[PDB]
Amino acid sequence: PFPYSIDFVESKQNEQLLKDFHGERTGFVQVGEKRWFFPSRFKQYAESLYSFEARPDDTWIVTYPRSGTTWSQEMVWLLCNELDFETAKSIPLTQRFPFLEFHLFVHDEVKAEFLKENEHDVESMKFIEQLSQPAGFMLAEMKTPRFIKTHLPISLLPPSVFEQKAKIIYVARNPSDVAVSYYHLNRLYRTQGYVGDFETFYNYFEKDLTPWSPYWEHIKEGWAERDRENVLFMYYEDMKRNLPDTIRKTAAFLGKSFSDDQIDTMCTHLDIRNFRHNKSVTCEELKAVGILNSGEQGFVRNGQVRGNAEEMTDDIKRRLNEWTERNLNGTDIRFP
Ligand SMILES: Nc1ncnc2c1ncn2[C@@H]1O[C@H](COP(=O)(O)O)[C@@H](OP(=O)(O)O)[C@H]1O
Ligand SMILES: COc1cc(C=O)ccc1O
Repeated sequence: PFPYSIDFVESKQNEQLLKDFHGERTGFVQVGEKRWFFPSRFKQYAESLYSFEARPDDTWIVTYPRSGTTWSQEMVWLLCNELDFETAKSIPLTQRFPFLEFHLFVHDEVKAEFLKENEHDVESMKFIEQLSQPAGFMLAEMKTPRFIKTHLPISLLPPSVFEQKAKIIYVARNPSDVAVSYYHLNRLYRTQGYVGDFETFYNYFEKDLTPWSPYWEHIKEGWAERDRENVLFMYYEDMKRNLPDTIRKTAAFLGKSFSDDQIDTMCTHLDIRNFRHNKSVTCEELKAVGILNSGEQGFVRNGQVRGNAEEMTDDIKRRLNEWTERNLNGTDIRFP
């Protein structure tokens, strides 16, 4: 029994959201007291997601979006499969590390547009319909240790995750970097279909009117679990600064041991210079059927901490600073 309320967004704000975000064509929902924001298909799959059966030897990466999930997934997958770079190259990351809730963002009306554009390639159409189905099925079939990506906040996780004491890597990135990256993602992915500019998109981000917001609640619930035996909390920013330390810390958490030389190999493999040319971690399967707008910046983009952003303005930076102070006041959360 899915225990939290699901309410369509107030109708006038829901209308504006439908005008700016063309990947959704029914409406947006807010979930529970915290008003967790999602497209209409959350109402439809809530029960499936909540009752999804975790296993004790699952490895879960939970993050707010564009907080360093893909980087972390590749690191973790290799650490838990004897650094098997060959298999990592030949199986896509989305197959090795399935995205639990991706299917929420594949609307019927929008899937009709993908199918029309691929309507001559039966395999391309079988792939597109599969994107519409919960990953949870293929995952339940698996008889090997599983790797699961989610942006579901702690409080919206399948309860079997903590019940089974499965391992969770929670990664947090700073709001400024997340806002700019998230905007690019919303323009890149036709499943989102965002048309407006960064100023408009930041205003939606600040009002928690983007998928998986409230951002600050997502981070607080993360931080609140970081003392648990089965949780590892890390800042993207520290992971960028000291890879050898990140890899070794992550390996220790998962109960794995590797030589200075294996860590060195992993540093080369996970450097952005090599990673952005890596077949298995760029979304080649998705770009092949036209789900990605090719024009935009790429799912593996820059990977910088507080790097140059043309989109960012003094007025947005000052609001981001204020929004940071109202939310982090009387907590010990500090981005490095
Ligand atoms: N090998 C790597 N090193 C550092 N950052 C990486 C990386 N691969 C991907 N990223 C960055 O992680 C962010 C996306 O995170 P996620 O996987 O959670 O969507 C993007 O941020 P930018 O758009 O700031 O470059 C992306 O470029
Ligand atoms: C491939 O990763 C993602 C895809 C989407 C598409 O709507 C949203 C969030 C993600 O993290």
